[PDB]
Amino acid sequence: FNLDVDSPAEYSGPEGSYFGFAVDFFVPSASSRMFLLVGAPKANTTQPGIVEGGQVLKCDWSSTRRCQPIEFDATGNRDYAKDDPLEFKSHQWFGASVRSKQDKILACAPLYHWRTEMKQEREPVGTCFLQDGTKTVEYAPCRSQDIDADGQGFCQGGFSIDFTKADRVLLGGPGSFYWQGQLISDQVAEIVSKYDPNVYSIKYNNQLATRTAQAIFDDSYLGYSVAVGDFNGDGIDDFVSGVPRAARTLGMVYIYDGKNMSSLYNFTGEQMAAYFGFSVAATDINGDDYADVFIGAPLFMDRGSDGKLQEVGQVSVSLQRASGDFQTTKLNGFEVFARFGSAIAPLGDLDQDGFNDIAIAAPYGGEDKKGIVYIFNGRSTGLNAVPSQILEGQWAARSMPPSFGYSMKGATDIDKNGYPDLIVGAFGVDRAILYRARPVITVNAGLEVYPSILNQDNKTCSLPGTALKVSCFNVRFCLKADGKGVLPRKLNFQVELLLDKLKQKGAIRRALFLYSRSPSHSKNMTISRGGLMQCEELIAYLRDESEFRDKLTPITIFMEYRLDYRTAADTTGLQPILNQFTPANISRQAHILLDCGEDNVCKPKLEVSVDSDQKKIYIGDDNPLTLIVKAQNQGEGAYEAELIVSIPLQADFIGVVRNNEALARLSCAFKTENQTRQVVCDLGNPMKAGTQLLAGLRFSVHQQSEMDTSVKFDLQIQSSNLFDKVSPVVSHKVDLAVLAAVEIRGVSSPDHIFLPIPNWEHKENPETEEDVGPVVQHIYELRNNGPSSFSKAMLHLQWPYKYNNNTLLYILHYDIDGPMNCTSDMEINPLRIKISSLDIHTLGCGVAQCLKIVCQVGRLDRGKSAILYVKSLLWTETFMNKENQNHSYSLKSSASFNVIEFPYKNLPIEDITNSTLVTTNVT
Amino acid sequence: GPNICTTRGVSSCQQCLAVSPMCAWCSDEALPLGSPRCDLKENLLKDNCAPESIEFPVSEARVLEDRPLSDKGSGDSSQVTQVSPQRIALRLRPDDSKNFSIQVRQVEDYPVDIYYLMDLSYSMKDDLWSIQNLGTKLATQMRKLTSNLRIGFGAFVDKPVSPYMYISPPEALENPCYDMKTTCLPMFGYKHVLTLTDQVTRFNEEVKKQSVSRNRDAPEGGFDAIMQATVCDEKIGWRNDASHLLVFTTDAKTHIALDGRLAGIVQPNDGQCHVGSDNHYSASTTMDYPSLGLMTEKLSQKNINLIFAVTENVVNLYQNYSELIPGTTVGVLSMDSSNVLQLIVDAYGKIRSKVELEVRDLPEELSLSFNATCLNNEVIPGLKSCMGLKIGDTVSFSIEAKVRGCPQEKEKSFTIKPVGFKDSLIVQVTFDCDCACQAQAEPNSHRCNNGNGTFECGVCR
Amino acid sequence: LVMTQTPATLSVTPGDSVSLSCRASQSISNHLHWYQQKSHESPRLLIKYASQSISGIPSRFSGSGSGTDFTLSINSVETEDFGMYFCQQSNSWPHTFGGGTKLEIKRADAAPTVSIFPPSSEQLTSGGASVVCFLNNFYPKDINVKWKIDGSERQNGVLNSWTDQDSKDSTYSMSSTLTLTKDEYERHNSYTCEATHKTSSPIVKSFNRNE
Amino acid sequence: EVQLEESGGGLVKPGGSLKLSCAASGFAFSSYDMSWVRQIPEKRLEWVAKVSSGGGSTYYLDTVQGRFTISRDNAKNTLYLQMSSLNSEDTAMYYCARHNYGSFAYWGQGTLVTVSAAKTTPPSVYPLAPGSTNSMVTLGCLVKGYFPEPVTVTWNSGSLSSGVHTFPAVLQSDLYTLSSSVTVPSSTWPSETVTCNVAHPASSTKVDKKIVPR
Repeated sequence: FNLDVDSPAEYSGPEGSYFGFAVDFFVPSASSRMFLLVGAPKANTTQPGIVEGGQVLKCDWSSTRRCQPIEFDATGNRDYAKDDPLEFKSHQWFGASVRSKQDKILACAPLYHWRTEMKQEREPVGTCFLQDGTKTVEYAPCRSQDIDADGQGFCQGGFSIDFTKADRVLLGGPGSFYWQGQLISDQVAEIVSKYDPNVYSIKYNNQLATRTAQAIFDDSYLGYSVAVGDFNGDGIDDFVSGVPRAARTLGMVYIYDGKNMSSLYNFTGEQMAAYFGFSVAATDINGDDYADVFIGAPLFMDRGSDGKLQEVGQVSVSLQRASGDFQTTKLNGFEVFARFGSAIAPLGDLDQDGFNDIAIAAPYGGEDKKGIVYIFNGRSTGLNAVPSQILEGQWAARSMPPSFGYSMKGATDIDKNGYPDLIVGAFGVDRAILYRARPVITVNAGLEVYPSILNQDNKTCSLPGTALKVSCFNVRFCLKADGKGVLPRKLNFQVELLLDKLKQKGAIRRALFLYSRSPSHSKNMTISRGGLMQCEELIAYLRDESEFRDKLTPITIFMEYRLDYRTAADTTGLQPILNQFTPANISRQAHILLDCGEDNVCKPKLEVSVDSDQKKIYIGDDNPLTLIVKAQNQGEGAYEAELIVSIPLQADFIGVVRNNEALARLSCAFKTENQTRQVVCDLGNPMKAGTQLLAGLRFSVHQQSEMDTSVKFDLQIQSSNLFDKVSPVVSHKVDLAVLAAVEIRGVSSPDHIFLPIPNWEHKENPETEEDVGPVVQHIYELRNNGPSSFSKAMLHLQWPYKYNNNTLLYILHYDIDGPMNCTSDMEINPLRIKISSLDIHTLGCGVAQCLKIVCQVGRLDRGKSAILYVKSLLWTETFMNKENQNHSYSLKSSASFNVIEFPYKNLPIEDITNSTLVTTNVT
Repeated sequence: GPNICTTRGVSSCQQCLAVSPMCAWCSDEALPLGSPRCDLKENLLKDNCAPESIEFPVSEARVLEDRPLSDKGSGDSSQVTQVSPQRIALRLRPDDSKNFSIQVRQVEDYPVDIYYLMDLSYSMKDDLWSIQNLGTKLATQMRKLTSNLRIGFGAFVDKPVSPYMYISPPEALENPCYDMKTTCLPMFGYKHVLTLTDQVTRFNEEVKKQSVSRNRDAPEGGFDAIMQATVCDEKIGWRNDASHLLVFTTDAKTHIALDGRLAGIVQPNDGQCHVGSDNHYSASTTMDYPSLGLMTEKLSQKNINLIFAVTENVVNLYQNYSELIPGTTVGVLSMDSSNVLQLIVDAYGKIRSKVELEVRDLPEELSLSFNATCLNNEVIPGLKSCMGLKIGDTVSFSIEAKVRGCPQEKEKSFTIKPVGFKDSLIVQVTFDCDCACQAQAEPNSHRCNNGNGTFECGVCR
Repeated sequence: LVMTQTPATLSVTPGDSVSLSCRASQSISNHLHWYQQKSHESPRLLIKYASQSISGIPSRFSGSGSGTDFTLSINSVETEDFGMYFCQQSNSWPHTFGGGTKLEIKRADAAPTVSIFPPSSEQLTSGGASVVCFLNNFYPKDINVKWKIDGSERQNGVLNSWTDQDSKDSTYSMSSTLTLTKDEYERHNSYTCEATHKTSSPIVKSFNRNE
Repeated sequence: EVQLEESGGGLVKPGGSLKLSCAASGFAFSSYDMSWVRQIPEKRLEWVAKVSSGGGSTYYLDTVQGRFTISRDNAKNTLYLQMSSLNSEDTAMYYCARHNYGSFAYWGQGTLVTVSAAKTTPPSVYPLAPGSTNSMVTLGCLVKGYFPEPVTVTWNSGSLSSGVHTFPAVLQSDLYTLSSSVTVPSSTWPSETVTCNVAHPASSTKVDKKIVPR
């Protein structure tokens, strides 16, 4: 995961030569300078008469990116006749396969062809060129008197290569014996020492080779791919030979004893043409010192969720056991045609964590199929099948795509840090890329608190700025900078300690540190060598009990870590990274003993009582009601303390009053659950003994209907505690009452009348308004001002009429509205006024005989106006006095009322009574 | 009166067609900014716009030709018909659609396009001789399956490269069999000889004209040949309107992807056609073999069934390859290949369980959504096909033809055809966004009552 | 198939370069080989498969071409390169050879040594008479030899034979025999051998039967 | 080193038969194809017949087929050609050759086959001596009237090799005539004897003829 793709060392050669077919790394005992090897099969060179011979070029990884040919030769074809190749170095693909060890480089030409003096037939024997220091040797055991396809003529030695521990050379020759194949193996030392340039059929004394097989194995290609390892227990490494068309095109991998070409182990593919054996690699994946064998099968067809066959490529993993009984897992490509089995190669210990591992190439994957290489760690039980990181080609196809990862090598520490890189070929782009690894540090961090249980009275720490002491605790932070390979001895770790993380986000800060007087502290820690778990200690301050009501909620202490980079990096800028599976979030929880007596059992004494601010609710409107609820804690404290009150829906809860500083500010919810109506206040979950919380609960009581004489609220306080969870219930009632003030109003339309009315004359029997006099409309009204409606009232009117024997006001019509019905004792409109189209001074009802008019008034809503209008005429005869001039008069009527019945039958009811005088000034 | 386009289409002569199929636009001053505009056809019609100035296209689904579907392939004279609608008239307005359906029957008669791809290795010289009676006889037996069958021919001899070919170690192998007192051909990879033709007697002659070549490496180049025969529609003569039967005739195991490494062939096979003007696969020396994955994808995508006419001794590999190349079939070939006629007739009968549609020459602006009736009256959305049918069974596809935006005023022909079948539905599609109202406009300052503006499509602007 | 090979003959001075051309009536790919044949010796393969030389054949010999047209070039021709050259087709049955090219070495002109011999007593005894003329060590190969009997030109009975070019001195020798009946021989007195050649005015040798 | 040696050539009357053989050594005879090529008196080479390494396939020139058989014994390392119904067209030097994939890599020395109704005749040899002075004297011998070819001529039984010119035979009316000259110092002739030695294998005849002064 530590392999970057940001600053790779990018290698390339001349276009069309296919640089990238095979890669390797050269590390001679001769120097501190190492070189990358990249093969280029179609390369042109100096050798006269030879085209597309191929070449392997050596490149200095420290900048200096120029690649240069290895001088394995310079001459043209070995002759026999002049200018007649005895060997054809043209179109041979040199660099198709490249491998080295120490100061020896052996490059392959699988299409190297020979002429045998015996018969004029060109044969695809395949050979290698060995560069030993400055000495050059032709390696070709595949060339012998066995001139054709029946023989070794078709070996095509060179498709696969490796070396054993010490010095044996493994040359795969898949075309041998009618393409059954053959693995050719010899000590490189014998090859160098016994070589005679005038003989092209040199046999070696220690030469081993797979024997010719039955026709059963025709076209199997043993030698397509090869690897080495300690498969047959200890001793010399064995040979891992891929044979992709063995087992009827399923493919097989054979492991041959390194000392004798006789099969030890046999592995096979599950699917036809998967090509099980394209890539055979071996490594000790579990870190238990035994090589396993990982077999790529790039054409493997998997099955998707829809049953579709998906060409993804497979890597078949055979995990070694002492008994030779291999266990197995499978890795597979993700994308279609992203041939994942194309290459497997050692990465070595990518994190320096004790596990050897590999990387997998899927050369034709990615949108814009550049090729993807999958990097993951080994495990004691197998491979981590899921990539942590991938390397990807950065180049577009010129024609064919680069096929990134087609060829691959690794498990070499090229730079100063002992974290191996990956050399990933890209032959379709004439390129190879070195992806560098960062150091990987596993950091074991720990956080401990000694007095994990707190006591608020243990005030033993001095606070630096006061004469006062503090109850406190010791927080310890340790660090282990573990890492292998080469990493700087001293690592720089940045650590921050956060106290009370869960309360800082808007709640009261329960705890701070003594010296910084804040909930946080940080330091840059220098941790050296690994295992040196040095530490720092901080002392925390528990906040004063007089302000902080919290007793049960834990105090959490957190460590937050960052591994630095510039200050922990080497001279090439190769910064470390922490191990991908290591957390940087470490914590401990501390708690305070919540009272709980001497026996550590919480035994609360929960009690509640209330104070009513208002004693009455009036019926018919929304009556505010605030009740102060007092929550006591007379015993031990409590867990998840709450105030619960059962409230009739008719009493609409508004909230907890925040307009009085003498009261606690309690959060409060309103809900209905399982046929209930409730108000719930937050008394503080972690409650302490002695806490007194008072709060006002404000309601709006509607109750407009014919309800009970009081509104009842049922209150209790409770907890989730082990003992005594609920307080006794306090039952609170607020009286309900009928309030129905009614205002009696009235007015005479005109306030006054002037006697000299134009054309106003006396008639023995008057008709129409003109012969009677002015019309005055007297308005009487009952208005419901109070909130309570009523069912019945009466409006009583006394209309002055006969002063002495003079009839003054004749009622034309009673215009009434609302639920009103008038009954009169005396005849109304005795004068037959068909008009429509609408004690001397005070002519009161106690002076002039009055008419008694009583109006029944029915049900009236609050705010309703019950109206009585009396339209009447002033008759001339009774105003135009005859006895002595005239007098100013006040014509005075009187309207009284009495509200009798309310629908609120079960409530106290008071009669509502009053009266208004209505007058006209006649002058 | 006022209905949608009353406020959304009055400002535009075209938008009103785009907004609703029920709206109409008067012209020639029928209602010269009278009061209502656009509304519905009927509202303007009543308010003095009854004459055809209303220019009222609506979306329409009509059938131009519906010759009935046939029961038997033997029902000659009137053309045996495999599908029900033949020609359809579709009129769309912007952002709208119309429904139609395609009834297809597996009549005992859909057409067959068969390609005879032969192994031209030396052991087959006697097969080329036996095959001189085929084409004519193959088609004759097939006449009972369908009245219309075409036969082509090609061959394979493997990649002409160093390790597969006898390497041209000498010159002697540039024109081989000098070794045994005879002569034979050089290696060529994949060759195409005869495109499919109804004149099947041409095959008899074309095979007589052929002769074998020499292969050192026993595995055949059959997978390149199959993939090219599968992919190169333009030369093989595949009519989309016909079933494609690729017959692979051989006496040996095939060469597969990444085996090509032995010749220096490492180039991935992209599944593309590489057959040039010489009817030859030019990629035979640079490209690797296709994988089972590529074969499956291309033959499935393009509706090619493979028939493996393979001799008994190598059947195990071909049957196992078929399991990883779904949709294909493998039979057993006689050493004298005299049973190809029966092998194919049987293979065809075994293949016959699918109906799938393809729409040719569809423009980017129109989307055809399918719901396929695979069983009884149940339809599965997103399908152009149904599986599990027998000869004589039918399938019914429900299709929605929707247009996005307002494509140019050109008639397009959408050909909806079963793959496999001659008969197809030609849907002729036009777009009613552009109509007479646009031409019928004379702004001229005045005409917008007392003012200075424009006037179009029955409304001043 | 027909293999046409040109030039039929070639005269090359040492140090100069030459080329031979092989034409096939149809394409024979690279199925064309070249051979050399010296006097009283069998043919030897020079070049095989149109351009591949063999094992001890000089680089000076270089084949080239394909299909229908092939060549054999010889750089800096040596005395030892004298002799016949043949191309051969191996594409289709029957195998065929070209007509062949006779390579001659050009050298300084040299007059012949001419010597005349009378019939032996042994031949005359049996009734015949052959008068023999040897013309040795000459160059160019083109010479005109005539016989005159009592001054009169004779063609009947005259048999000529030329040796192949000498491998050491690159010269030619010829033998001209005049065969008569003894009775005819005895009717004439003077027998003359006349050699017309470059470097001279014919060279004449004679024998008188009455001397 | 490859060695091929043909034998069995000679004079055959038209319509007759003749078996040629060619021994071989120095190589794995059974691993190579073998053929016969003949050189026609016009000096044209013509391929005659080929037999495959295992003897399974045999190809013949169209104008040869049905008359000749090519065969081999791979145990005896010997190649054979059985000719029959021979015509004048079949007169040639026959050479055995080893193949290298269409080329004739190695050739034998050649065995001469003559098809003719002419009878075997020994040569009559006559001395050629100068008629009745220089530093050197030219001597010779006329070898006349023999049939078939070849004839071998040496001087002083091979002792005299310098100054010797043997002319190719000329065929006149079914008999061959050749001559041979020798140049010797005038100071040694007649002081030393010069003898023409003529061998004619077809008739098992050898004649030693001394050249004496006239």
